[PDB]
Amino acid sequence: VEDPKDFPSELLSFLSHAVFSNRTLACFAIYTTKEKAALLYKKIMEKYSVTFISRHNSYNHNILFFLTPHRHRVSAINNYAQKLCTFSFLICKGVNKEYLMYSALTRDPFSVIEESLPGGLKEHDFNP
Amino acid sequence: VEDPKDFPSELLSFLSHAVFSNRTLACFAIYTTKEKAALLYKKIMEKYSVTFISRHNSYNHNILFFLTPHRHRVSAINNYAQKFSFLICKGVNKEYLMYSALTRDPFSVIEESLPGGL
Repeated sequence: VEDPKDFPSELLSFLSHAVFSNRTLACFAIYTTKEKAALLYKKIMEKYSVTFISRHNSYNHNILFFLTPHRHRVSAINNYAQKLCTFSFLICKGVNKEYLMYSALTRDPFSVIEESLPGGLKEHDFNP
Repeated sequence: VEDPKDFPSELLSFLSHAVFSNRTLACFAIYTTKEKAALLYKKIMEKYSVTFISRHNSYNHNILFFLTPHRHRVSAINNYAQKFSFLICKGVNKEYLMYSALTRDPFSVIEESLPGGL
Protein backbone atom coordinates (compact mmCIF):
# COMPACT_ATOMS: atom_id res chain seq x y z
CA VAL A 1 0.00 0.00 0.00
CA GLU A 2 1.44 3.31 -1.19
CA ASP A 3 -0.12 6.73 -0.75
CA PRO A 4 -3.06 7.94 -2.87
CA LYS A 5 -1.91 9.56 -6.12
CA ASP A 6 -5.23 11.40 -6.38
CA PHE A 7 -8.58 11.69 -4.62
CA PRO A 8 -10.84 8.60 -4.51
CA SER A 9 -12.50 7.75 -7.85
CA GLU A 10 -15.98 8.53 -6.47
CA LEU A 11 -15.09 12.23 -6.25
CA LEU A 12 -13.00 12.80 -9.38
CA SER A 13 -16.02 14.02 -11.38
CA PHE A 14 -16.51 17.08 -9.13
CA LEU A 15 -12.92 18.36 -9.23
CA SER A 16 -10.65 20.27 -11.59
CA HIS A 17 -7.48 18.44 -12.66
CA ALA A 18 -5.48 21.40 -13.91
CA VAL A 19 -3.62 22.00 -10.64
CA PHE A 20 -1.32 24.35 -12.56
CA SER A 21 -4.13 26.44 -14.08
CA ASN A 22 -4.22 30.22 -13.72
CA ARG A 23 -7.93 30.09 -12.98
CA THR A 24 -8.99 31.11 -9.48
CA LEU A 25 -11.67 29.47 -7.36
CA ALA A 26 -13.20 29.76 -3.95
CA CYS A 27 -13.79 26.05 -3.30
CA PHE A 28 -11.07 23.53 -2.58
CA ALA A 29 -10.35 20.02 -1.32
CA ILE A 30 -7.26 18.32 0.08
CA TYR A 31 -6.38 14.64 0.28
CA THR A 32 -3.86 13.83 3.01
CA THR A 33 -3.21 11.83 6.19
CA LYS A 34 -5.56 12.08 9.16
CA GLU A 35 -3.07 13.93 11.36
CA LYS A 36 -2.15 16.47 8.66
CA ALA A 37 -5.82 16.99 7.79
CA ALA A 38 -6.75 17.93 11.36
CA LEU A 39 -3.80 20.34 11.44
CA LEU A 40 -4.63 21.91 8.06
CA TYR A 41 -8.18 22.14 9.38
CA LYS A 42 -7.17 24.79 11.91
CA LYS A 43 -4.46 26.36 9.72
CA ILE A 44 -6.45 26.83 6.51
CA MET A 45 -9.37 28.11 8.53
CA GLU A 46 -7.15 30.89 9.80
CA LYS A 47 -4.98 31.43 6.72
CA TYR A 48 -7.80 32.03 4.23
CA SER A 49 -10.59 32.96 6.69
CA VAL A 50 -12.77 30.21 5.24
CA THR A 51 -16.58 30.59 5.22
CA PHE A 52 -16.76 26.83 5.62
CA ILE A 53 -14.25 24.00 6.08
CA SER A 54 -15.01 20.33 6.75
CA ARG A 55 -12.87 17.26 7.55
CA HIS A 56 -13.92 13.82 6.28
CA ASN A 57 -13.02 10.16 6.79
CA SER A 58 -11.74 8.72 3.53
CA TYR A 59 -10.39 5.15 3.49
CA ASN A 60 -7.90 5.46 6.38
CA HIS A 61 -7.03 9.03 5.38
CA ASN A 62 -8.80 12.38 5.38
CA ILE A 63 -10.34 14.89 3.03
CA LEU A 64 -10.67 18.57 3.83
CA PHE A 65 -13.28 20.51 1.91
CA PHE A 66 -13.51 24.27 2.35
CA LEU A 67 -15.04 27.42 0.96
CA THR A 68 -13.03 30.69 0.86
CA PRO A 69 -14.08 34.41 1.09
CA HIS A 70 -11.92 35.26 -1.90
CA ARG A 71 -10.64 33.45 -4.97
CA HIS A 72 -7.25 31.77 -5.25
CA ARG A 73 -5.32 29.56 -7.64
CA VAL A 74 -5.25 25.93 -6.55
CA SER A 75 -1.56 26.67 -7.07
CA ALA A 76 -1.19 28.82 -3.93
CA ILE A 77 -3.47 26.68 -1.77
CA ASN A 78 -1.08 23.82 -2.55
CA ASN A 79 2.16 25.67 -1.74
CA TYR A 80 0.79 26.68 1.63
CA ALA A 81 -0.45 23.18 2.37
CA GLN A 82 2.83 21.54 1.35
CA LYS A 83 4.88 24.08 3.33
CA LEU A 84 3.72 22.74 6.67
CA CYS A 85 3.48 19.16 5.40
CA THR A 86 6.58 17.09 4.61
CA PHE A 87 6.85 13.29 4.86
CA SER A 88 3.13 13.15 4.09
CA PHE A 89 1.23 12.77 0.85
CA LEU A 90 -0.95 15.78 0.03
CA ILE A 91 -3.21 16.18 -2.98
CA CYS A 92 -4.92 19.53 -3.63
CA LYS A 93 -7.55 20.57 -6.19
CA GLY A 94 -10.24 23.10 -6.99
CA VAL A 95 -13.86 22.02 -6.84
CA ASN A 96 -16.20 22.66 -9.75
CA LYS A 97 -19.24 20.84 -8.35
CA GLU A 98 -19.26 22.45 -4.89
CA TYR A 99 -22.51 21.06 -3.55
CA LEU A 100 -21.97 17.71 -5.23
CA MET A 101 -18.46 17.39 -3.75
CA TYR A 102 -19.51 18.18 -0.16
CA SER A 103 -22.80 16.25 -0.17
CA ALA A 104 -20.91 13.19 -1.46
CA LEU A 105 -18.50 13.78 1.42
CA THR A 106 -21.33 13.31 3.90
CA ARG A 107 -22.38 9.93 2.51
CA ASP A 108 -20.90 6.47 2.32
CA PRO A 109 -18.16 5.62 1.63
CA PHE A 110 -17.45 8.94 3.30
CA SER A 111 -18.50 10.62 6.54
CA VAL A 112 -17.90 13.93 8.32
CA ILE A 113 -15.57 14.15 11.30
CA GLU A 114 -16.16 17.83 12.04
CA GLU A 115 -17.13 21.01 10.21
CA SER A 116 -16.99 24.79 10.81
CA LEU A 117 -20.80 25.09 10.69
CA PRO A 118 -22.36 22.20 12.58
CA GLY A 119 -25.50 21.29 10.69
CA GLY A 120 -23.76 21.46 7.34
CA LEU A 121 -24.65 23.31 4.14
CA LYS A 122 -27.71 22.90 1.93
CA GLU A 123 -27.68 23.26 -1.86
CA HIS A 124 -29.47 26.64 -2.04
CA ASP A 125 -26.77 28.38 0.02
CA PHE A 126 -24.40 27.98 -2.94
CA ASN A 127 -23.93 30.75 -5.44
CA PRO A 128 -21.93 28.85 -8.11
CA VAL B 1 -20.19 30.13 -27.91
CA GLU B 2 -20.92 29.68 -24.20
CA ASP B 3 -22.62 32.34 -22.09
CA PRO B 4 -20.51 34.56 -19.80
CA LYS B 5 -18.91 33.04 -16.70
CA ASP B 6 -18.31 36.27 -14.74
CA PHE B 7 -18.87 40.03 -14.92
CA PRO B 8 -16.63 42.02 -17.28
CA SER B 9 -13.10 41.71 -15.81
CA GLU B 10 -13.10 45.50 -15.52
CA LEU B 11 -15.47 45.24 -12.53
CA LEU B 12 -14.36 42.13 -10.67
CA SER B 13 -12.46 44.33 -8.18
CA PHE B 14 -15.63 45.95 -6.81
CA LEU B 15 -17.27 42.57 -6.22
CA SER B 16 -17.46 39.68 -3.73
CA HIS B 17 -16.74 36.25 -5.23
CA ALA B 18 -17.71 33.65 -2.63
CA VAL B 19 -19.92 30.86 -3.99
CA PHE B 20 -20.80 30.21 -0.35
CA SER B 21 -21.26 32.73 2.42
CA ASN B 22 -23.21 33.58 5.55
CA ARG B 23 -22.36 37.23 5.08
CA THR B 24 -25.35 39.48 4.27
CA LEU B 25 -25.11 42.70 2.26
CA ALA B 26 -27.21 45.70 1.19
CA CYS B 27 -25.79 46.15 -2.34
CA PHE B 28 -25.99 43.61 -5.15
CA ALA B 29 -25.47 43.44 -8.89
CA ILE B 30 -26.71 41.07 -11.58
CA TYR B 31 -25.08 40.33 -14.91
CA THR B 32 -27.58 38.88 -17.38
CA THR B 33 -29.29 39.59 -20.76
CA LYS B 34 -31.07 42.79 -21.80
CA GLU B 35 -34.54 41.27 -21.60
CA LYS B 36 -34.06 39.52 -18.27
CA ALA B 37 -32.53 42.75 -16.94
CA ALA B 38 -35.70 44.62 -17.82
CA LEU B 39 -38.02 42.07 -16.18
CA LEU B 40 -35.90 42.05 -13.02
CA TYR B 41 -35.57 45.82 -12.71
CA LYS B 42 -39.24 45.98 -11.72
CA LYS B 43 -39.36 42.60 -9.96
CA ILE B 44 -36.25 43.24 -7.86
CA MET B 45 -37.48 46.75 -7.02
CA GLU B 46 -40.62 45.25 -5.45
CA LYS B 47 -39.18 42.09 -3.85
CA TYR B 48 -36.47 43.81 -1.82
CA SER B 49 -37.83 47.36 -1.40
CA VAL B 50 -34.66 48.71 -2.99
CA THR B 51 -33.71 52.27 -2.03
CA PHE B 52 -32.14 52.61 -5.44
CA ILE B 53 -31.74 50.44 -8.52
CA SER B 54 -30.18 51.09 -11.90
CA ARG B 55 -29.93 49.11 -15.14
CA HIS B 56 -26.96 49.74 -17.43
CA ASN B 57 -25.94 48.78 -20.92
CA SER B 58 -23.03 46.38 -20.67
CA TYR B 59 -22.19 45.20 -24.17
CA ASN B 60 -24.61 42.72 -25.70
CA HIS B 61 -26.04 42.17 -22.21
CA ASN B 62 -26.98 44.24 -19.15
CA ILE B 63 -25.87 44.77 -15.54
CA LEU B 64 -28.40 45.50 -12.76
CA PHE B 65 -27.30 47.47 -9.68
CA PHE B 66 -29.29 48.12 -6.53
CA LEU B 67 -29.08 48.88 -2.83
CA THR B 68 -31.34 47.46 -0.14
CA PRO B 69 -32.66 48.95 3.14
CA HIS B 70 -32.07 45.60 4.83
CA ARG B 71 -29.50 42.86 4.39
CA HIS B 72 -29.75 39.56 2.57
CA ARG B 73 -27.55 36.65 1.52
CA VAL B 74 -26.33 37.00 -2.06
CA SER B 75 -27.52 33.39 -2.47
CA ALA B 76 -31.10 34.35 -1.50
CA ILE B 77 -31.09 37.13 -4.10
CA ASN B 78 -29.65 34.70 -6.64
CA ASN B 79 -32.20 31.98 -5.89
CA TYR B 80 -34.97 34.54 -6.55
CA ALA B 81 -33.50 35.78 -9.84
CA GLN B 82 -33.03 32.26 -11.30
CA LYS B 83 -36.72 31.37 -11.15
CA PHE B 84 -33.14 29.83 -19.38
CA SER B 85 -30.84 32.77 -20.09
CA PHE B 86 -27.52 33.16 -18.23
CA LEU B 87 -27.53 35.15 -14.97
CA ILE B 88 -24.70 36.05 -12.55
CA CYS B 89 -25.74 37.56 -9.19
CA LYS B 90 -23.12 38.90 -6.75
CA GLY B 91 -22.59 41.14 -3.74
CA VAL B 92 -20.94 44.54 -4.25
CA ASN B 93 -18.14 45.52 -1.83
CA LYS B 94 -17.36 48.93 -3.26
CA GLU B 95 -20.81 50.30 -4.09
CA TYR B 96 -19.98 53.81 -5.32
CA LEU B 97 -17.06 52.74 -7.50
CA MET B 98 -19.23 49.95 -8.91
CA TYR B 99 -22.14 52.23 -9.80
CA SER B 100 -19.77 54.89 -11.07
CA ALA B 101 -17.98 52.49 -13.41
CA LEU B 102 -21.34 51.34 -14.79
CA THR B 103 -21.98 54.97 -15.83
CA ARG B 104 -18.86 55.43 -17.98
CA ASP B 105 -17.86 54.21 -21.44
CA PRO B 106 -18.07 51.25 -22.11
CA PHE B 107 -21.09 51.28 -19.81
CA SER B 108 -24.04 53.69 -19.63
CA VAL B 109 -27.38 53.84 -17.84
CA ILE B 110 -30.69 52.82 -19.37
CA GLU B 111 -32.93 53.50 -16.39
CA GLU B 112 -32.46 54.11 -12.67
CA SER B 113 -34.84 54.66 -9.72
CA LEU B 114 -33.32 57.99 -8.74
CA PRO B 115 -33.03 60.93 -11.13
CA GLY B 116 -29.29 61.45 -11.50
CA GLY B 117 -28.40 58.23 -9.73
CA LEU B 118 -25.42 58.93 -7.47
